Amino acid sequence: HMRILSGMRPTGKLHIGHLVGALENWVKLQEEGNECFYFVADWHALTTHYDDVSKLKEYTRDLVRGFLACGIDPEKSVIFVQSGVKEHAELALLFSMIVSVSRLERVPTYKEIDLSTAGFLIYPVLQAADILIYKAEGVPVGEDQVYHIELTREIARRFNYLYDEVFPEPEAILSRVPKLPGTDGRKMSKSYGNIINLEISEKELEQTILRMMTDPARVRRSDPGNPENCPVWKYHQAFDISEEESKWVWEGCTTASIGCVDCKKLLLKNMKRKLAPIWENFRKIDEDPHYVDDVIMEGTKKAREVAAKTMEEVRRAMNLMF
Amino acid sequence: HMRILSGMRPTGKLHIGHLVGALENWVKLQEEGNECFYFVADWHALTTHYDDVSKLKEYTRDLVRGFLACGIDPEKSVIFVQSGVKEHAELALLFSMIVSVSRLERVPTYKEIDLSTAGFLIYPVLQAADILIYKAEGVPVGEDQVYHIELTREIARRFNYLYDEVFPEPEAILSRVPKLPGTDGRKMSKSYGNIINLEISEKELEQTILRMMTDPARVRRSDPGNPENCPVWKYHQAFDISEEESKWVWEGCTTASIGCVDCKKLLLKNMKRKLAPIWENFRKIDEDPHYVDDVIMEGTKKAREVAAKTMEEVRRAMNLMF
Ligand SMILES: N[C@@H](Cc1c[nH]c2ccccc12)C(=O)O
Ligand SMILES: N[C@@H](Cc1c[nH]c2ccccc12)C(=O)O
Ligand code: SF4
Ligand code: SF4
Repeated sequence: HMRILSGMRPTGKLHIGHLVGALENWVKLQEEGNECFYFVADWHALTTHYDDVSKLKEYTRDLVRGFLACGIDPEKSVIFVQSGVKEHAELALLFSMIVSVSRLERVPTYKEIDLSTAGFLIYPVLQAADILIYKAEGVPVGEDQVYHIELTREIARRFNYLYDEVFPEPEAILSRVPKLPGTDGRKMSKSYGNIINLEISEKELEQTILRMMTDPARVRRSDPGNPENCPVWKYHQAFDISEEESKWVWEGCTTASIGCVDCKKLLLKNMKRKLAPIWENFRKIDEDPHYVDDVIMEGTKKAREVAAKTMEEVRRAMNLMF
Repeated sequence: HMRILSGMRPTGKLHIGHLVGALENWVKLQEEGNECFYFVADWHALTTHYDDVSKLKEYTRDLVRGFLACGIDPEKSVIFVQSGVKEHAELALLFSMIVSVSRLERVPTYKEIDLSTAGFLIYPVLQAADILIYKAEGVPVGEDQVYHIELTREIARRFNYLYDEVFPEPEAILSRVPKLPGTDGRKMSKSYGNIINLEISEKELEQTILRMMTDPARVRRSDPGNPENCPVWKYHQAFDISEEESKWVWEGCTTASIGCVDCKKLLLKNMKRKLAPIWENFRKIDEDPHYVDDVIMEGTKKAREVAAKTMEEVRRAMNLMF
């Protein structure tokens, strides 16, 4: 029974990849009954997108609207916006005084990802503030983000040592969910036009699935394919294909006894099954205008009072006046 | 008629050097009737002294007590503590997103002054926040600190350009006051035991002045000296030696017709003249316990409301939700 913390940067409309990776895990942690703190990391959006803020406020709200459509329940999780919890800035600043420049340079997520800014360098320090300010015990993350969890633990340890013992050492909760490719085999990116937004229509989903990439081995209908080399098959898994349906595809495809059209019809049925409730939810949320604003203010108010309680300790430990 | 901003790090009891350099200029700017914002930079104390915070809160208060004893009047200046104005942390963080790592590395005050920390690198960004958050027009500084004013102007310009025009470009107000050496010729440092605290007693001042270094040329009483090579002479200037008294010293010393004892008796009279009111003031302040706490809360409350007004603009310009 745990204190979970996680966040997402508002960079746009949420797609299939945010859902089957991150958000489903978030909802699973929520339903298992842990104390979940989930937020829109709007200040992290600035570390990389300080050149285009024209849609930041708007994307921030949309991200919260999306969390909600996907099952993030504010009656049981704390949902908030990073920029509203001013205490994160203060802790980030305070932690920056105990972390070396070289240590931030070693971060792989750094040198791998304009971005020559002080802000991008201390990104992980801010991320440590986000996690440690709610004294989180678990942080759901994909293998890619593990290095930021290790630093946070170091920060916690160096802090507890130099001052007083205030912070638990948080641990990563790794996703088993495999990364989903784009609708055309390659990685998901907006520039490749291979993305599927959660808020797509049935006609547009129907058309995106039908022109989707299949195993290039199947030049003709009579040519058998190999689902391991097929994006459609990868999508079948993300959308809860039954043991029966998967034997049908596998034996169908490999024996060249089903056509990809039929195979995609099955993905459509299953992916529409997962999306229909999310689509309904987007409609229910919009009919109560202010529902999302109310959720944001209430949620951020709650995150704030937890954060403030932690800062009282932090300031007392560092012997600061205020 | 201007908006003046400046601060000092609480590193200890204030001495002669804080008074005749920085504080006298502060009081002069105050008396000329400018809008002065003066504060204890307790977070900057952490950039260098994160290893010894045991006396931080205590030194912070003492620094404010000292500002007051020296004539910083809260009925006309805004006196506050940096850590109490949380908005500084937020602006610092926001400015860090628009300043390069290399630009912070170029800062001479950096590579010239443990200190391998992220916090020490972004020190000037925090200092830009301190200055630009009150939209200051003038910042009193010694030649040494000029480079931090130039960066702040760059930050302001890059911000106004990328977002909306929120900040004036502040300018440095350079001290004419020459640096005062220690009581033994060399630079002032606590490790050389050549410092004179403002809160010294008459007996201790009397004794510190009498054993003070004189021109080594005066081996004997009959040997003339050269006041330009004498620390006592340098102190005479900081303590408002009259044209008459200075002709007496100069002709006395160079003609070997006065003795250093007599010369120091004159420094004593004059330095005691400047210190007696400050000493009385320390007594008047202490008889009203809470006077300093009241001043700190009232002052910081006032700095906060100005700072918050500036942040509303900053957040609106960067299109952040909160
Ligand atoms: N940009 C970060 C956002 C973030 C900040 N703090 C976090 C804590 C946990 C997870 C994510 C975060 C990310 O995508 O990971
Ligand atoms: N350490 C800085 C303190 C400071 C922060 N902001 C400032 C603005 C003006 C003057 C001083 C400051 C200094 O001594 O200069
Ligand atoms: S039958 Fe299905 S798994 Fe096989 S290549 Fe076609 S779309 Fe892909
Ligand atoms: S007479 Fe005065 S100025 Fe000359 S060496 Fe002595 S103390 Fe110094």
